[PDB]
Amino acid sequence: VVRDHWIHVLVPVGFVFGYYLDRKNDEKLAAFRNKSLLYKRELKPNEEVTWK
Amino acid sequence: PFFDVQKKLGVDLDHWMTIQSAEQPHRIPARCHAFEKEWIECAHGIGSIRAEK
Amino acid sequence: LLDLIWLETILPKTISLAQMKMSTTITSQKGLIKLYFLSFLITILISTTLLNFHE
Amino acid sequence: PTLRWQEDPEPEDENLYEKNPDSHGYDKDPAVDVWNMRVVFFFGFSIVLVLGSTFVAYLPDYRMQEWARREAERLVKYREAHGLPLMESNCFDPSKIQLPED
Amino acid sequence: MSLVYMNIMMAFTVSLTGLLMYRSHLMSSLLCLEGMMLSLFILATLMILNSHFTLASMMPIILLVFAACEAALGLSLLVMVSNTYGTDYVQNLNLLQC
Amino acid sequence: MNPIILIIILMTVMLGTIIVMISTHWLLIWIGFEMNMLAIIPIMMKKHNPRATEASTKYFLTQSTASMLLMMAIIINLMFSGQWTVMKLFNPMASMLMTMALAMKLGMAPFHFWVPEVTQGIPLSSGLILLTWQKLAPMSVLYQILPSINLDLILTLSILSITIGGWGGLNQTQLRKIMAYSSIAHMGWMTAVLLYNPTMTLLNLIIYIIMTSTMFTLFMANSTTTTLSLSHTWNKAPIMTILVLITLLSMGGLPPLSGFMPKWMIIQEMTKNDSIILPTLMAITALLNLYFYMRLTYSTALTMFPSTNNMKMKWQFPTTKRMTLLPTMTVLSTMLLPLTPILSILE
Amino acid sequence: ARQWQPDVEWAEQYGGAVMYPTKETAHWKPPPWNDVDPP
Amino acid sequence: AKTLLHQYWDIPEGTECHRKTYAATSIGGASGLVVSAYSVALKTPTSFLEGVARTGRYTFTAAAIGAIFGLTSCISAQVREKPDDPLNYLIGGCAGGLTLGARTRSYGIGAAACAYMGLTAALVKMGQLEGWKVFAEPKV
Amino acid sequence: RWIARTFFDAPEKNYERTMAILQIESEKAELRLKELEVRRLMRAKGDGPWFQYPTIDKALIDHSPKATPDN
Amino acid sequence: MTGRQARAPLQFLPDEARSLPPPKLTDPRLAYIGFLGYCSGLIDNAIRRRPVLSAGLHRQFLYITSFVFVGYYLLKRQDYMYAVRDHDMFSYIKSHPEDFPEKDKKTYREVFEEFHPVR
Amino acid sequence: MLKYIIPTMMLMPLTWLSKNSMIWINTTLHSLLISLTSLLLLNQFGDNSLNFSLTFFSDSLSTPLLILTMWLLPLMLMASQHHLSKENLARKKLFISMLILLQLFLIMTFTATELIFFYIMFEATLVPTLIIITRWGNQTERLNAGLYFLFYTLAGSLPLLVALIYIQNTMGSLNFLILQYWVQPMPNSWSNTFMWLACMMAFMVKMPLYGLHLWLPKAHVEAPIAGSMVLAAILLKLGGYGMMRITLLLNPITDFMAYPFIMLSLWGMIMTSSICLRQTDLKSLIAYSSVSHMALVIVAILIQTPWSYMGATALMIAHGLTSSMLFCLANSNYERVHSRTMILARGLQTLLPLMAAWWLLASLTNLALPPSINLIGELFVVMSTFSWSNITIILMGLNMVITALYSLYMLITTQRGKHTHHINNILPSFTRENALMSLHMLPLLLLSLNPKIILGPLY
Amino acid sequence: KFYIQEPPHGSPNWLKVGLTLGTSAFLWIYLIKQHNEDVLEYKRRN
Repeated sequence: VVRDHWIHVLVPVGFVFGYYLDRKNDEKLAAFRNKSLLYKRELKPNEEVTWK
Repeated sequence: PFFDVQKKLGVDLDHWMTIQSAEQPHRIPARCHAFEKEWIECAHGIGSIRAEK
Repeated sequence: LLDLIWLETILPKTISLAQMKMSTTITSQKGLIKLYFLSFLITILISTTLLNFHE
Repeated sequence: PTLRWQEDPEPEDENLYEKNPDSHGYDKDPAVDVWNMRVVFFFGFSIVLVLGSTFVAYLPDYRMQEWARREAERLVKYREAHGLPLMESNCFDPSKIQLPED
Repeated sequence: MSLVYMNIMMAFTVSLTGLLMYRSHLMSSLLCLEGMMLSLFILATLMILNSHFTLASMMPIILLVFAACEAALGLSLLVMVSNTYGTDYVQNLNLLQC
Repeated sequence: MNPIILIIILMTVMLGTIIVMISTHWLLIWIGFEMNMLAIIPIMMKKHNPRATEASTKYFLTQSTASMLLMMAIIINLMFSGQWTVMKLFNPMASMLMTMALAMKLGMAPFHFWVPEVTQGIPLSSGLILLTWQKLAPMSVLYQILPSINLDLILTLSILSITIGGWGGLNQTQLRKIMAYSSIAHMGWMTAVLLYNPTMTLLNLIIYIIMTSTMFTLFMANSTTTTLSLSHTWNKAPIMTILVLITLLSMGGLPPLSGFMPKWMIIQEMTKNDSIILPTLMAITALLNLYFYMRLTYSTALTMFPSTNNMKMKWQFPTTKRMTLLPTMTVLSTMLLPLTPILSILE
Repeated sequence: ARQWQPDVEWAEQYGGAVMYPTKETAHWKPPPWNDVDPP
Repeated sequence: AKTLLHQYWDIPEGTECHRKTYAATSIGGASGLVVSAYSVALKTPTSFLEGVARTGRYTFTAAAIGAIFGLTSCISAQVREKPDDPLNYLIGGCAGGLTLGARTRSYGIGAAACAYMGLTAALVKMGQLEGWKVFAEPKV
Repeated sequence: RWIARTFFDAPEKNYERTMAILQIESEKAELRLKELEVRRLMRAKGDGPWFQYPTIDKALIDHSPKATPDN
Repeated sequence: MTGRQARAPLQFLPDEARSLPPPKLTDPRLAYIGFLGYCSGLIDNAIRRRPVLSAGLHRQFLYITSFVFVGYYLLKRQDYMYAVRDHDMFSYIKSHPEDFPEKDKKTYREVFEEFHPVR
Repeated sequence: MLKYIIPTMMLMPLTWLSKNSMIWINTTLHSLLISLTSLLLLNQFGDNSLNFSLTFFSDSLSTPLLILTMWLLPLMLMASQHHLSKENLARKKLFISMLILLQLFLIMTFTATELIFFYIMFEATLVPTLIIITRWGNQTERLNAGLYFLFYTLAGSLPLLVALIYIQNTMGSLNFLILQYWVQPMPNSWSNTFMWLACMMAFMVKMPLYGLHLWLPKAHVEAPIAGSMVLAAILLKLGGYGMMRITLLLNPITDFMAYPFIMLSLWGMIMTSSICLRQTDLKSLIAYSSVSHMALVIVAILIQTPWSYMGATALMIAHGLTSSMLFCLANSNYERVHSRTMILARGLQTLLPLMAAWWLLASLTNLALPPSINLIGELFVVMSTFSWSNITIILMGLNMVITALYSLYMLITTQRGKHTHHINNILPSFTRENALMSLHMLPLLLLSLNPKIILGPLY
Repeated sequence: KFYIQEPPHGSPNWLKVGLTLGTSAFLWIYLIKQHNEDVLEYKRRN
């Protein structure tokens, strides 16, 4: 289905790439994970994360 | 730009015509030799503005 | 009256005519070298003695 | 004794009809005109306009409106049940202020 | 202040004005440029002589050999100008206009 | 005009510029300028028309009196504190004569009366080499003697150079006089920054040399002297049209295109002083010197002038020159906007 | 073909040695196309 | 030059009048002599008496612009009694532009010269008043 | 709720992003103003290692017994 | 701005630039340089009348390689220049406590301003 | 926001290596998919803005304008055939790629964090529009129009750069938050007055106001439909967006120094609504209509009320849609008859029975029909300016009367009463033109149902 | 076939294309080895 016509696959994969790289930037800018004075609970239940 | 292949190659092509108090061909002085020697040893490692002041 | 004729005279025309007249005064030079070196000489004199540059 | 030109007598007015009577908007290819009409009325209305209407018809409460409604209901109930006037002025406490003297 | 320096700088300005204002000739202009060369030569040489600055006595001879070959180039250009015309006026250069 | 002789003469132009750059002694600076003159005269008169002869005559007289004025300033420098070092001078009169000598050497507005005349009657290779090297080499010397210059000299010559190279320029249909007036405007733009941060001056020199090489390469690909020939080069080939479009709009200095990095960084490190009226005056004149670029573009690639035939005959024969380096210099001259932190390549 | 293009007289204005003729700039003849002056 | 513009800006403005008009005639005469020197160096009017005519014409027009500029500056400063606002030099530049148009005998050139000379004179007043270092810190 | 679950972001994520980003650019602005103040005082007095235009190198100054006794 | 320890040869990058971390591969600037090289190759096939997107793939690969190589070394030079600028700045901050005082962070309980209401 | 930047890049080589008679379908389909994905942005909530980097961030002012840009792209990319469908494949691809690149710089400009970046992408928006209108202007003064466009917009816009560099190196960085959270009042000196006049006058050039408005109508009557609609809608509303962002600084001196611009805008709004009542050249009426409504926008921005800013952004979005559509109907009538005039193409109620509905509905959205967004914007501007002064509502209502008059005269002139019975070439209305009209009108009515989107920061 | 006075290029040469591919592979291998030795030097020094 891909190599039949490969032109229509271009910009949705481009958008998926851009979305992936925005998530990568958000993981890069992950300072103040629980250092805000307002959004600060103790970490729970399992493993180390509250947003990613 | 002031390129310094002059200093990189280690060739003294332009450091003998330049100033007084260098090595003259016969080892002779200039007229105002010691004045430039004291002035240059005053303003050697100085950034050319407090060398003025 | 207001938009076309006066506003097109005040903003485009006066600027464009100033640029046209200054260009036709500057670039309209016949190629004689004596004029260019007399300009150099009076530039040197007007920089030395009238409007000082060594002071 | 002059013309100053050599080009074609121009133009011929392109009546886009009279070769495709079933034609949609643009030129005389039969298949791709149908594909253009189908893609603009499907992927411009049937998946864009109506799904956009459902998406921005309701979403999280934009610019915090219904949260503000419910929080104001709770706070007016509190401030009426506890004597003090609702919306006391001087939103910054005058204990926590220091005026320059005179 | 070594008074001879005053009249030699005066002679420099004289030769400079003779270079800059010039009428209907190019050989006289180049010859006044040669005089200006001589002025620079004499001025630098009196300085190097009175200062006993012996290792940089190359300035007068090298100044004059280089500006002499400048004068040779200028003479060849004047001969080319007089070859493509009859004369060598400042006039008849009026083509190639500004 | 043997190829050995041309290789020798171009090597001497290279050697003159290197001796200008590399020495710590004033005699080799004067010898470098002088050898650069003596070698750059027979790049002109590669033809034998009297145009090139009179152009080389005008260039020789102005260039030689600039060299003699330079030597006068150096001999005044040794009349005062006596050493042949390339540093801060010790007389405002000596720095005055020296900056006027270099101003005649690379063109300011009281001094620019040789530039369009000498670029008119020469071929394009000679104009390319004289613009690039003759405006490259004395910038090194000004970069070396910048801490001892009276400011009114540089700045009056720079303001006047920008406004005269702008105003003269709206009245020429020739190509070479347009490019010469553009050269005068860019000499002014480089000179006005020189007492504030000279990294901007050297980077503007790099950008202007790359732009001028692209411009003269796009005129070497198809022998044109007037804009009517530019419209016939619209008709013969389409890629020359869009590249004349992009390089003219990058000579103009428009922000997404890479001719804005020289102007705007100059605005930055000009206005981190308290000079504001001088940047807005210079940049309004930078608005002014874009109009002849824009009418050039309207002649080339936006409207279409009617072309003579025998282009019907020229279509069978493709443009089989070799370009010096056209595509690399084009994409480096026009697509180099987001690499502004290659400013700090230079210290 | 219904798009306007510049005519002969629109490009006649881009002639001569200068762009704006005045009372003093009429003698600026256009340069020879060979860059060769006749002897 | 610097010494005579310092003579112009030495006067309190304020009123110490006709010293101001004398200094403004000096400014106008110097500027007209500059323009006449270039315009006789680049044109050669053939002949020398016509060159004296062109120099005298340019110097007289520029000195008249300067003189009338200084007079109406003095009169506006005496009338309004406010040495602060640049509207007095606005009136000054417009009077200078109208007398320029009277000398060149064209009314539209006089109106445009009124406008631009008034704006530039007000800008020079505000530059001296608020304090705008033109051309130089030259430091950082 | 499904729209907020599958597409959007928590206010915690965006809020801490804003706070971290203000920390970053506050460092940038403070370093920029400190840069220009250091540059202006270093050009004014000259004590720093930036604006030092090269003076005479004294290694070529070679004191030795000359010809003339009074130098 | 000049030397800055004027022993200073021509010295495209010193040995001290091997202390700062080198620029990574597929950093976005060298990817932009690779795209600029690919556009250079496309337009080089367009200058001469050879067909675009074909017949020059060794020249495409040569252009991409040459630009990425040169841009890699220029990026290393950029990183060196910014590192030495910050090092000199903080050395001058530490070397002169007098001119750069601690500013009194007066909180907004006692900092007065004007108001000027827009009615 | 990078998820919106990068598929705009990727949609460009699509157009090149799609084959003949297939570039059209692929570009239209993929730009409509980009429009859906753009509509997925609308997340913005309450307290803060949303940050899509230290490089990109969106205020709620920028969200509907961004969706307007990515919605007006496919509408235009379909709108711009039948006057270049006979031209070459290479020139066609160049035109379509030029529109895509113009979209890219518009997204760059609307999600500009820094004002320096905003200025660079502002004049980057300025660049391709000259090339578009000059290469496909289809008239003989397109050179004059593009050149006036260029030098007006630069020579106004240029000392804005100097003022922005001065703010850059007197107060640190130019993120909108750290330009905010730090901004101090700037007193009534003269240098502050010139800085204000530089910034506000650059955007005054861009809107335009009355003394600088002949910039516009040549650039609309001597331009193709793509450059006309993008120019009007996105460039003028981008100028308004920029003034909205930069007016947060310079708080006290706008009361001292902002009276004559209010004045020139009001009296020129009246004179411009009067000049577009008697003209021929049907295209130009919508151009001077745009001048009148953006003078109203300028009055709304320079008075500084939250009611005024809500009404300003509503008026921006509604007038962008209405004026772009009405340009498109004018081009439809020009493709019917090669006239550009108004008294010639008469009739058209008898013939073309469906086009009357679109003319009437666009003229009523220009009339300020009361549930529409246009009257919402104009009404809040009238409320805020009557709070400003009790006397200026006469000019607002007189603008209202003359606006209804010329708009409905424009309706009943071209399309009311008698065909001139010597025309005999007009064909029945295509499906393409009516698809374009339905793509214009239906978002405006669906925003008229729920306008909590398009009201801006002060909701 | 099809060409009076057969074209000076188009018929592929075999020195220049191999020279360009060889120097390009050499330049890639050199920059990769330079980058890996620089990363190992950075981790040795820090």
